[PDB]
Amino acid sequence: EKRRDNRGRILKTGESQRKDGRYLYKYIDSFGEPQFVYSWKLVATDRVPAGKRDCISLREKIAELQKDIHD
Repeated sequence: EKRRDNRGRILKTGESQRKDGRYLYKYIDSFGEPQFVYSWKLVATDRVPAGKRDCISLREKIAELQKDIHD
């Protein structure tokens, strides 16, 4: 079991890349409802396509959302 993106980075379970390149992950907030996040960056060192504004990487978004909206 070793899935990779259209480039070559191994993404973990839950993450997903669309044909457009934007990544997609899912997490649960302190409300118990399912919530999905989007990002043109998998890690903080990635770079968004020319013309696209900066975005929070999933690893950074997941850490901040789960560590903040879940103590």
